Amino acid sequence: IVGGYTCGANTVPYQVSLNSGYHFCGGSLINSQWVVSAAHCYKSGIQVRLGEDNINVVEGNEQFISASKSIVHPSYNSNTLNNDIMLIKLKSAASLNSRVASISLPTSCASAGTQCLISGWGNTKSSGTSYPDVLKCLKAPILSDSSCKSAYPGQITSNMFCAGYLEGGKDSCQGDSGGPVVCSGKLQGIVSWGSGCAQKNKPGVYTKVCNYVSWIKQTIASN
Ligand SMILES: N=C(N)c1ccc(/C=N/O[C@H]2CCCCO2)cc1
Ligand SMILES: [Ca+2]
Repeated sequence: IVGGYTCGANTVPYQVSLNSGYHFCGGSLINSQWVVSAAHCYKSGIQVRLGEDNINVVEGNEQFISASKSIVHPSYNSNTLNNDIMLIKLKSAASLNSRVASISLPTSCASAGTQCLISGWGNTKSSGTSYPDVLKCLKAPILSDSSCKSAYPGQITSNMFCAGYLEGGKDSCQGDSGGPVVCSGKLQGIVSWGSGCAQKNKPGVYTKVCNYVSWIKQTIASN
């Protein structure tokens, strides 16, 4: 997260870190045994880390649970990033409390102008590279589909939305991938892609979660 703020320990209780020896992606806990992330975060040997603030220090509220299976969206295209969504099942159910909690799925799509909270442990610099240890947060508005398409001609599908600031300076970044965009207590987006980070006229692009609720529910129901 570039141009954001320190969230505060366990203030984003649905935020997970995906770990394969090191943090490599975010995710969102949607019930005691399932996490939603980006398909471009797919790899084998994922351990899900819940209740994290400083990802480099055991602070007392962590739950580390290995994934039993991952399901990449049936229509994910890694070239265009269309359908950039993946479900991860935990080997055992997380113990849910105030600091480790699920986030609700949307019942309808959010509109341009809706203010959302974007979070993660990704790069904090728009030019260089600096990775934070503690969770970073950014409040950002959903942008109009027209401005999104104008920013990225030929690249925005109906399964994507832009959020952020066309002036630049405030954005998600590398390492935030797969993490949440939460608007009025609903998971509306997943950190997906962008041209660099926090660049002028290049806002963040996010997977449009409301399009996938049917798939998420039915997948969970049978797995
Ligand atoms: N500007 C953004 N909001 C932005 C930019 C980039 C990303 C993530 N990229 O993932 C890279 C790094 C490694 C995995 C695949 O390739 C997210 C948001
Ligand atoms: Ca920790």
